[PDB]
Amino acid sequence: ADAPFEGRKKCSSCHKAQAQSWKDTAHAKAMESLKPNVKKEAKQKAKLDPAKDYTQDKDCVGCHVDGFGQKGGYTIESPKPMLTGVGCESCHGPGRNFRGDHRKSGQAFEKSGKKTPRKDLAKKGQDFHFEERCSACHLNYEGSPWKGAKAPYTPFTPEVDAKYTFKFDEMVKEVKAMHEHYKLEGVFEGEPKFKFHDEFQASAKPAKKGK
Ligand code: HEM
Ligand code: HEM
Ligand code: HEM
Ligand code: HEM
Repeated sequence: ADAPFEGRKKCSSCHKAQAQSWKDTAHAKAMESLKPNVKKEAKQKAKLDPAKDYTQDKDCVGCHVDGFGQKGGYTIESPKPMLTGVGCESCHGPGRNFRGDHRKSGQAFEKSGKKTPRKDLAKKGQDFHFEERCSACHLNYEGSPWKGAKAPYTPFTPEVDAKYTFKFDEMVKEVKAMHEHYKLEGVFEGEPKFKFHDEFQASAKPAKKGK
């Protein structure tokens, strides 16, 4: 299922709270890391040039940007800021086809209490899982548990430093890495439902910022 990427604009418009927490995460700042003389000591350890400008290097940008190599995604040729850094769609999926339902359903639910099955969103490409997406970026190195690893490889792996051992079940649970979770009224329900969804929502900060 391949809908085109559009970038963070509308997601952040309707989901300000999340986009507000997100803009502080490392993912949000991903392209910064590629600039010269930035994150120099970690670059040297991975044998990368701390003074080189990697921001247009095709062996790097694919993982610090939204949907590189995909319909509607980031291109080096013509950078689009709404698609730079790993944004909403890098985890939630290209949303050209599913945000449409986020609007309609929101209104249906507000007007008459109606709810929509996640199945419709998953059919239109929304991601409720999200491990394969993270893996393409984090476990793209020979010897990792992810099949289909091919150059360009993630230069930061356990061999460089143990902090880089990626464990989805632990890492999806770090709001400083993903983003803070806020309370849903539950306009969407049912399968495919994320395995930690009820847990995240059980402890979410109260909603805020309109709809
Ligand atoms: C291309 C040669 C390239 C560069 C340059 C680059 C740099 C870079 C930096 C400076 C970091 C931060 C490291 C730190 O410890 O602070 C970083 C982090 C990650 N990268 Fe990267 N990166 C380049 C290329 C790639 C490619 C091709 C991928 C995906 C296959 C990729 C992925 C990642 C991931 C994942 C991280 C996070 C590591 C972690 O904290 O677990 N990078 N990159
Ligand atoms: C981009 C700025 C972005 C938006 C917008 C966004 C929104 C969003 C919402 C509304 C939820 C549900 C409610 C909540 O606050 O928990 C949600 C949930 C998850 N997100 Fe997200 N999200 C954006 C970006 C990202 C990125 C880049 C990642 C991955 C690093 C990510 C991950 C997650 C995860 C995991 C959840 C939980 C899913 C669930 O409980 O069903 N989001 N996001
Ligand atoms: C999928 C839900 C997913 C998870 C989980 C995840 C986690 C994660 C962590 C914990 C970090 C470290 C953050 C920190 O130290 O503060 C991290 C860092 C990067 N990630 Fe990631 N990540 C997930 C998904 C993805 C995807 C799909 C990509 C590639 C488009 C990606 C890339 C990166 C990069 C790059 C970093 C480093 C940021 C920087 O300092 O440059 N992640 N991720
Ligand atoms: C942009 C492509 C975009 C993303 C990404 C996104 C994500 C998202 C998630 C993860 C949820 C939660 C679904 C679940 O319960 O598993 C969610 C929910 C709602 N969204 Fe959204 N959303 C994106 C875009 C938009 C846009 C542009 C709007 C507004 C026109 C919008 C609206 C909503 C509404 C309403 C919900 C339901 C809230 C509730 O409390 O149940 N989204 N979105």
